Amino acid sequence: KPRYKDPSVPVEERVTDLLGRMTLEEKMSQLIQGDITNWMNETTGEFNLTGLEWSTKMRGGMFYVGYPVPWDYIADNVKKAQDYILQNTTLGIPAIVQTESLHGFLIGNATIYNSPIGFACSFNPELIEKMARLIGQEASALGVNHVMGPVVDLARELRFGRVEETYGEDPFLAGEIGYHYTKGIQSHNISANVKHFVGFSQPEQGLNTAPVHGGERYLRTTWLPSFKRAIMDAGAWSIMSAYHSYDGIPAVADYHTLTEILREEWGYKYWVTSDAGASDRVCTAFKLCRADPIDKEAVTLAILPAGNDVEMGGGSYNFETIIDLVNAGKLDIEIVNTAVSRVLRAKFEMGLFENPYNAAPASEWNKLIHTQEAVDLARELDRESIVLLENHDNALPLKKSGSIAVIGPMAHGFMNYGDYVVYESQYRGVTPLDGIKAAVGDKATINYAQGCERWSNDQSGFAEAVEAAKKSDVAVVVVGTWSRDQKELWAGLNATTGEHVDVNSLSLVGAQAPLIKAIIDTGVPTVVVLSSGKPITEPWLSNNTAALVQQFYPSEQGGNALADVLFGDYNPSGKLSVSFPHSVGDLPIYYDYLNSAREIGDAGYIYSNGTLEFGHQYALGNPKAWYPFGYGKSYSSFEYGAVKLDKTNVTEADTVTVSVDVKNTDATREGTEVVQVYVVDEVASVVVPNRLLKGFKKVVIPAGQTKTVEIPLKVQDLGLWNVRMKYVVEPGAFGVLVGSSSEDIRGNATFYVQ
Amino acid sequence: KPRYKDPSVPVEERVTDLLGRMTLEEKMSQLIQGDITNWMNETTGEFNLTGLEWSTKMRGGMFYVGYPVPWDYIADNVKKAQDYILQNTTLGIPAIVQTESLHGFLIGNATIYNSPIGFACSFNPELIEKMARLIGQEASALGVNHVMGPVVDLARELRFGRVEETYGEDPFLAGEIGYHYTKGIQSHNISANVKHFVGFSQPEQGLNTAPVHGGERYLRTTWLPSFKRAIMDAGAWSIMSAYHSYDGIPAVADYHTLTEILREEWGYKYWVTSDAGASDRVCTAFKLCRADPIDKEAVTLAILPAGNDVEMGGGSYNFETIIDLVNAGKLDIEIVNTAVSRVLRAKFEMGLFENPYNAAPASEWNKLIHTQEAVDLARELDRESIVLLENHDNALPLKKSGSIAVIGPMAHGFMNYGDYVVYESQYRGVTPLDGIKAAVGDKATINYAQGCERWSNDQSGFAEAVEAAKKSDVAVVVVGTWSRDQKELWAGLNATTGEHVDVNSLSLVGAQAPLIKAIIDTGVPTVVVLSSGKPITEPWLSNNTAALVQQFYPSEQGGNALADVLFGDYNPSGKLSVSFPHSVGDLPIYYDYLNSAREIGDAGYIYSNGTLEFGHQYALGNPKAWYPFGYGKSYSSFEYGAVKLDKTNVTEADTVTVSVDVKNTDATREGTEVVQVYVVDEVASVVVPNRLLKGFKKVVIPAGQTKTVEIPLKVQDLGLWNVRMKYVVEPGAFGVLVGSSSEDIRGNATFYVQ
Ligand SMILES: *[C@@H]1O[C@H](CO)[C@@H](O[C@@H]2O[C@H](CO)[C@@H](O)[C@H](O)[C@H]2NC(C)=O)[C@H](O)[C@H]1NC(C)=O
Ligand SMILES: *[C@@H]1O[C@H](CO)[C@@H](O[C@@H]2O[C@H](CO)[C@@H](O)[C@H](O)[C@H]2NC(C)=O)[C@H](O)[C@H]1NC(C)=O
Ligand SMILES: *[C@@H]1O[C@H](CO)[C@@H](O[C@@H]2O[C@H](CO)[C@@H](O)[C@H](O)[C@H]2NC(C)=O)[C@H](O)[C@H]1NC(C)=O
Ligand SMILES: *[C@@H]1O[C@H](CO)[C@@H](O[C@@H]2O[C@H](CO)[C@@H](O)[C@H](O)[C@H]2NC(C)=O)[C@H](O)[C@H]1NC(C)=O
Ligand SMILES: *[C@@H]1O[C@H](CO)[C@@H](O[C@@H]2O[C@H](CO)[C@@H](O)[C@H](O)[C@H]2NC(C)=O)[C@H](O)[C@H]1NC(C)=O
Ligand SMILES: *[C@@H]1O[C@H](CO)[C@@H](O[C@@H]2O[C@H](CO)[C@@H](O)[C@H](O)[C@H]2NC(C)=O)[C@H](O)[C@H]1NC(C)=O
Ligand SMILES: *[C@@H]1O[C@H](CO)[C@@H](O[C@@H]2O[C@H](CO)[C@@H](O)[C@H](O)[C@H]2NC(C)=O)[C@H](O)[C@H]1NC(C)=O
Ligand SMILES: *[C@@H]1O[C@H](CO)[C@@H](O)[C@H](O)[C@H]1NC(C)=O
Ligand SMILES: *[C@@H]1O[C@H](CO)[C@@H](O)[C@H](O)[C@H]1NC(C)=O
Ligand SMILES: *[C@@H]1O[C@H](CO)[C@@H](O)[C@H](O)[C@H]1NC(C)=O
Ligand SMILES: *[C@@H]1O[C@H](CO)[C@@H](O)[C@H](O)[C@H]1NC(C)=O
Ligand SMILES: *[C@@H]1O[C@H](CO)[C@@H](O)[C@H](O)[C@H]1NC(C)=O
Ligand SMILES: *[C@@H]1O[C@H](CO)[C@@H](O)[C@H](O)[C@H]1NC(C)=O
Ligand SMILES: *[C@@H]1O[C@H](CO)[C@@H](O)[C@H](O)[C@H]1NC(C)=O
Ligand SMILES: *[C@@H]1O[C@H](CO)[C@@H](O)[C@H](O)[C@H]1NC(C)=O
Ligand SMILES: *[C@@H]1O[C@H](CO)[C@@H](O)[C@H](O)[C@H]1NC(C)=O
Ligand SMILES: *[C@@H]1O[C@H](CO)[C@@H](O)[C@H](O)[C@H]1NC(C)=O
Ligand SMILES: [Ca+2]
Ligand SMILES: [Ca+2]
Repeated sequence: KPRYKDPSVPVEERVTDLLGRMTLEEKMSQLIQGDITNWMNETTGEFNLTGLEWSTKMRGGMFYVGYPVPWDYIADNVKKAQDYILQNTTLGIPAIVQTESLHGFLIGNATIYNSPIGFACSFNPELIEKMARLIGQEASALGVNHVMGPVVDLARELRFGRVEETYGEDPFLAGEIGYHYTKGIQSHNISANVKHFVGFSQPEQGLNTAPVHGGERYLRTTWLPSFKRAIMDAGAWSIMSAYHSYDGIPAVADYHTLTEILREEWGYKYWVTSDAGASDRVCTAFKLCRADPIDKEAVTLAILPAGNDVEMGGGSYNFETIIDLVNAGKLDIEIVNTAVSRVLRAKFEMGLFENPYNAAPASEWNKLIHTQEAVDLARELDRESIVLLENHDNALPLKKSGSIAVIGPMAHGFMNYGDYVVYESQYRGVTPLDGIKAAVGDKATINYAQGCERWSNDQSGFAEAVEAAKKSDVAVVVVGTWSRDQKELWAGLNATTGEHVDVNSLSLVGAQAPLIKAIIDTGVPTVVVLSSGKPITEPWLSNNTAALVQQFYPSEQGGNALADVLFGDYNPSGKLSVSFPHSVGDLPIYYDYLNSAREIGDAGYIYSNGTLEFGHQYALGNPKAWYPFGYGKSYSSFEYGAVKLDKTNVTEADTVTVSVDVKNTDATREGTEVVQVYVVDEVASVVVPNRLLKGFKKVVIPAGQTKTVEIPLKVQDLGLWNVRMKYVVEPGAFGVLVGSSSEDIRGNATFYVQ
Repeated sequence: KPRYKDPSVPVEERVTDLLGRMTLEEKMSQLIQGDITNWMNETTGEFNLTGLEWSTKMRGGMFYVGYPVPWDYIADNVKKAQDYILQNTTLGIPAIVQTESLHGFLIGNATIYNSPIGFACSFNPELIEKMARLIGQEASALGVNHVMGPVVDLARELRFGRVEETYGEDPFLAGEIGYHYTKGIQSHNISANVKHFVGFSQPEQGLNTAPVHGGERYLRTTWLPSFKRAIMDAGAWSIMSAYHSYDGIPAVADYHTLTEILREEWGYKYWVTSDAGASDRVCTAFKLCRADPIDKEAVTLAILPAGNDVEMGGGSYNFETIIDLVNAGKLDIEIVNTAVSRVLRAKFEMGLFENPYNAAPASEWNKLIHTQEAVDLARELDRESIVLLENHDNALPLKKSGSIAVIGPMAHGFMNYGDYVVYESQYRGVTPLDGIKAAVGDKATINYAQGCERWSNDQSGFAEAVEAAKKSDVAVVVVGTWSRDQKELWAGLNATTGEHVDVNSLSLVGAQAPLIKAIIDTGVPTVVVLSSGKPITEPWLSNNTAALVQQFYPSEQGGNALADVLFGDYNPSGKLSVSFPHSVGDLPIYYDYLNSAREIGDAGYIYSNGTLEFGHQYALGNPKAWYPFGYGKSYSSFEYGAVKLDKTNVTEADTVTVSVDVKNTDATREGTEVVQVYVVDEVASVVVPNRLLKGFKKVVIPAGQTKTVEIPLKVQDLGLWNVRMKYVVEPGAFGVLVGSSSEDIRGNATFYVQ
């Protein structure tokens, strides 16, 4: 009766006991990711015994299952791998079973949620938790016990294709969503995988995997907080390191971050895996070792002792040299023992040794995956993420009567899903046209015209769209950006966002802007919906359209969510998770810019009639955000009262509770406001962010009513990184700005730390 | 008689002896910059004795004289101030007398050289050293003994207004020019002032004075080298600190850079001044102290102990609190003593105590300022700076016969000088039209038409320009960017470059691009001259025009220099000091990007007929340079032979001499080539720049001849900053790429450090 098999033994002793029975071959197997296609034929589902035997022995710790195959292919072949481990190895160390979950379990016919950049606009972490719980239920049904999220990278470089996968530009909002997502996932004993550690998403020129310029203060002030929350407070069982270098140290091989910060400072107890092919990049991209033939020893010696425990597939499996390095005396066995211990500790705490089998039987999968509860939530979370940017003269909400033109490439014909969806997803779900026709039924005439193809400058379709508008009371035009599913993205089909699709312009592509102009020029009131994965730069829309709506990449319920807002069944409540610049020329545009940035001189202007008004910052443009972080309108108006703090003279150990009464001055409808609290460290020892979101509350306010909003500020969380790179909450004044966006401040107060 | 007065006493002993005789008031006075307008009325020249007494007592160490006044106002009032020091103070500590010299002594009717971004394209540091010697002659004539250059900031942020004041994007080229400029100046016992220390010219969003994101590795690898050469090798007697923060530490208050690096590592022996109002910024922009009323103590305590010795004017003279701080026990007298000592030591080394008077008599100024030698050099250096970008079917050089159209806002009507020119400069000098007319005399008909105004979208002028082209055999169109003199710049007149004039676009402004198209459509062969202070993004010009010429902001001889190239009296020899992007959306674009950057996937393309071809990096654009660093054509072709190294197995103490024979295959013309040597550290312990200019040689090769070019590489200069932030030349292979640009490599070799 080996002690490691006994659940009454403390976890640390179970780890010790198991580790001391393991051969070096078995230890290495734990640290190298396998793949379900080592024993499962992706096209036929046929089983290859020899490949399972090899995979288990050589890369047996964990394996990837993110293939677009039938449900039973995943479940039956995961089962065979777990049964093989249990019945046909000495030690029976259960496998971690890994797929993607970003905005839904990555398998066909599972529930697709709106993209992360969008659900961040909900400012509704509780609802995002509920999502993560239902995602874990779907994944769990087929035998998955690990998912490759959350992404707690920040949208700080708008040209980068993966903006959509983030929770926005702000550390606090991302950290809070990260925490909730992780909690909802791990509530099922499914491992989260907090990614991409660390400082990944500000690549040079916006290019996928390109290196990042920045210093240690920026890393600790802005990049690291969102990881800290998911890791330290939500107890994430795994982390993925990143593809980039940060001031010239590769993320995958950074001892300072992966060991000194992650373990010595934060006490992280579990494992870090590389990204996919990230280990080879040490030689191939970064040129820190010989690329041909690849110096597998050198790669291993760079990343494993740095604290990157596990090598992901997609590369050359450089970690197969661990045995040789140990025999040569070049790698201390204790480094291997620490990495293995981290993996085993996660497996014990996940419960895998007591319950290695996750999956439900085939007869139950339809009762666990794509449930009405999941579909309903997708629509709820989607509708709560929609951001009203403009609404002139009560154009919205639309009346469910008369005639309505529905125009534009994104209105119909394909679902405008973000990246990290499975092949052929785009052929199912609710389009804006579907949604709008469902909401009006027989009460309004709908006149649909495609208008243009998103990927073409061709204006053949304009006449039909102009005609549709001209015979309608109002026009809805749906344009934006597009991405691709996991097959089409990597086959090279055209895209304007997604992993490895980066842009040098944020303006509407192809004929989409000219299509809007042709409709507006009919004089019919035109509502423009932006359907997209990042900011779009078209400032002329704000005041030349009747209304302007942002729906970041939808859920499978997107068109219903959208029509719920358009016709006013739901009073829009989204706030921007990411700042909108006037031009790609104006980047970066994050709201949390250090003092001395952004607001410097006078802006120039180009008028549409040709007149140039010359300024300084810039000569002929404006570095101020077109729309700021936290911006979002309502059909209802909100009047804030005086801001109150419960305590004014405080200590670094205190909590200051911010209070404010918010009145819904609309007498006819309920409205939801997101009250946002920004902290300003007024006078600091080093230069700090001008203002930082440090709390918020989304509240539903009945018509004509006043609601008391209370938001706590833990003083310990408002510090900075001083000249000695120590975290301190320096004595002195802290401003508290309370408002409806990062710019729209409605009241303020000041407290003093002593 | 006191030891400090005796030239035979060692300098450190002279400093000790003098410092020991100074009151704390006299010490304070050395560390605070005065201003000649404290005793000279700017408009009348009247002397104010009271104001000289006060300036001398309170801010008497050094004073500024950069006012647009007659020569005798400067000379007579400088004399008054030096005479007052000598005869009417106890100690007779001569004043340092400061002005600007960026591309010419900053006084009316002195020689104006081309702007620095242009003269860097000459790759001729010896000629630039000649320029700095003549500049010092001109300055010295009026009693100036300190000039506020060189700028050794790098043009790494192309939106930033002061790109034109830099020597380009490359550390090595900027370092070499900085060295030579410093040496030229100080050959006259005139102090250089190396600026802006350090990391200033990559401001966030390209906005003037905005903070800079970067780590210490980037700072040491890229930003600091150019400072090192001027300071440590050329012996610069003064430094100016910068306006920015770097990873959140203000440059003005950074102990690590100003003291640890500059003194403890580099052994710098002299003084550092703040920039203008840069002291107040500590409270006002950076928010590190109370702004109102400004906390003068806190400013002083932040910058003086950090190693910023001298407070410049343009602020609140926070240093007047030095005395109170010493009295309160808050500032150690030894800090002040160190700072004063730094100033005195410079003054002793400059020879000021033996020769405090610089100036020549009134009757000689016309023989010392704006001499034929200076005017000729301005034309020679300007012509050597012109970069031929394209030349199809031998459109260039032009014949001095037939008819020639000269078109565009920059062809005539004003001189397109860069910034750091004195009020009303723009009304003197040779315009392109002036130069072209002088060059052809009666041998060709010149058909001039303005075409458009640079600051306007109005196309009224096009028909006249079109007519001018149509009645000519060839058309020359001069467009680009424009700046302003020191008065008009700060009065707010319109500009597209210069200090506090930043841009969010690099496309030709106003009617300029459409002007070009209108002329081209004429079918007359069209040569475009870009007349500008930074890259312009118009890729369509390369193959839609007959030829394409870059003249960065001209000298007062610009039009002659331009005509010298256009008509082929000079075979153009310039090479780009800064890389040209396709679009402002593609930034940054420096040639020395870290491995893993820039070269990542496939580029898309927008055809002029509207067809879209979608790529990845970027979807619809190209992150590769339109023209790279070091790019420049000639009328002549050059054929490189095999590259040879004199040594292959070397150590860090050795020098490797690169040799290659370059043949001028042109049978009719002499031609000048700039041979460029880029070093590649093949395998490194940390990520490094992909390639780095480490040597070059500009050679004149007679028609048909072959010339041996030898370029030395000191191995000690080819190292990196490792993970412990130590500079190391790591054993292993170094690639040597020899070519006509950073991209056009014609030969290579490898040596091995042991
Ligand atoms: C079943 O699995 C094993 C995987 O081990 C496969 O064996 C490999 O065969 C390929 C090509 O034929 C060789 O490149 C590899 O070296 C082999 N790998 C090993 C470790 O043996 C086998 O081909 C698979 N068979 C089927 C039908 O899929
Ligand atoms: C997840 O894992 C833990 C560890 O297996 C489970 O906790 C055990 O729960 C079992 C119930 O079968 C109990 O008998 C043990 O007392 C618990 N052990 C510990 C350490 O708490 C937990 O139930 C699992 N949770 C879920 C949702 O599956
Ligand atoms: C962008 O991708 C789409 C596919 O989504 C391409 O459209 C297909 O193109 C071929 C014609 O070459 C047709 O046979 C298909 O019927 C088209 N499919 C659809 C859904 O329309 C499109 O051509 C691509 N565009 C560009 C410019 O690359
Ligand atoms: C001559 O010099 C003194 C400068 O010391 C001038 O006096 C100043 O007067 C101004 C305004 O008139 C006051 O604001 C300052 O406080 C004075 N400074 C000091 C310390 O006295 C005097 O105005 C000058 N006279 C001229 C040029 O006419
Ligand atoms: C620059 O200053 C130095 C120091 O004052 C000058 O050198 C001195 O000149 C005298 C004779 O005039 C020599 O006998 C001394 O030995 C020199 N001293 C040193 C330290 O070298 C120098 O000539 C001046 N140079 C110029 C161009 O004016
Ligand atoms: C840009 O600056 C020029 C000056 O260089 C302005 O033109 C001047 O405009 C003033 C004021 O109306 C006139 O009195 C001058 O006669 C103009 N000078 C010239 C050369 O015409 C010009 O209007 C400015 N343009 C803009 C759009 O700001
Ligand atoms: C202008 O035309 C030249 C010649 O066609 C282009 O240079 C070529 O660029 C292609 C890229 O497609 C290279 O693969 C060729 O090897 C180059 N050929 C030569 C002879 O240089 C150039 O790119 C065009 N410039 C622009 C701005 O479009
Ligand atoms: C899967 O099966 C098909 C045919 O049955 C075969 O062509 C394909 O190559 C197989 N792949 C692997 C890796 O076994
Ligand atoms: C999804 O259901 C659709 C129904 O047409 C079907 O084509 C496909 O086989 C299903 N996918 C999975 C993974 O069950
Ligand atoms: C695994 O072990 C069981 C015995 O417990 C055995 O019956 C079965 O044959 C084994 N399977 C394989 C694939 O070796
Ligand atoms: C639209 O108009 C409002 C009201 O005048 C104004 O404040 C806002 O700046 C305008 N937006 C744009 C993008 O010009
Ligand atoms: C164009 O608009 C500007 C902006 O108000 C105005 O001053 C100017 O006079 C207008 N010009 C024309 C040509 O209408
Ligand atoms: C907080 O502190 C100041 C003393 O520094 C005191 O004057 C003030 O009344 C206190 N305010 C509150 C709200 O207790
Ligand atoms: C210079 O003198 C004129 C009188 O000619 C006067 O108007 C002006 O104020 C004076 N400037 C100063 C600084 O005293
Ligand atoms: C420069 O020369 C012109 C004469 O052409 C004169 O107007 C001006 O006053 C002179 N400036 C100086 C500083 O000598
Ligand atoms: C300076 O000292 C000289 C020499 O004694 C004296 O003649 C002169 O009057 C003084 N000048 C001033 C302005 O005080
Ligand atoms: C537009 O130019 C592209 C370049 O190949 C071509 O494929 C397309 O057909 C052109 N359109 C025209 C002239 O049909
Ligand atoms: Ca503070
Ligand atoms: Ca090396």
